[PDB]
Amino acid sequence: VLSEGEWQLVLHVWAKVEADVAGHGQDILIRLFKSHPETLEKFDRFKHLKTEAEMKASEDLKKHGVTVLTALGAILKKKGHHEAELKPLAQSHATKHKIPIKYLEFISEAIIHVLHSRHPGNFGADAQGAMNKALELFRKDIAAKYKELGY
Ligand code: HEM
Ligand SMILES: O=N[O-]
Repeated sequence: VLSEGEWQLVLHVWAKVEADVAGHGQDILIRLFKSHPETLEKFDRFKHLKTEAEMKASEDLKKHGVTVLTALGAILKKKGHHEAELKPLAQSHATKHKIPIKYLEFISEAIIHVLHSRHPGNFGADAQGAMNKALELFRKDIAAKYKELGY
């Protein structure tokens, strides 16, 4: 359970993302794909990308980056009250896209990394704590739906 103060930190951070959703989302997917090349293989849409330059030049990648972070922002603004929003993402991610829960862990780390990179000296220790808690709750709740379905 996040406190109100912790949810406030999470959403104050999320306000930095919203100032440039496509930039953040692109940087996050690129960090994911380069730190963990197995993840790119899950995207028939993107697996033609070989180099970081190609990824950075992909406008379609930026488009999907907006899709992903739009969904995550909406979830975070629910402050844990997110069953409705989370159900379709569990279903698709478990059963269609076949994304292990481990790879949600990897994207969560990529988020933390990108926030530090883009906001040096402006992503507080408190805020890091709180965002970790928020991302852990997302993964916990997704993972319960995966286990339901045998994945
Ligand atoms: C914060 C975590 C994530 C969020 C919020 C998220 C959100 C979304 C959304 C909204 C879509 C489009 C709707 C849908 O198919 O359900 C999508 C598609 C997809 N996601 Fe994710 N995603 C997350 C993490 C991941 C990860 C880690 C991977 C793979 C390593 C993955 C692989 C995909 C794939 C393959 C599609 C289909 C793309 C296409 O062909 O158009 N997602 N995701
Ligand atoms: O992307 N992991 O830092």
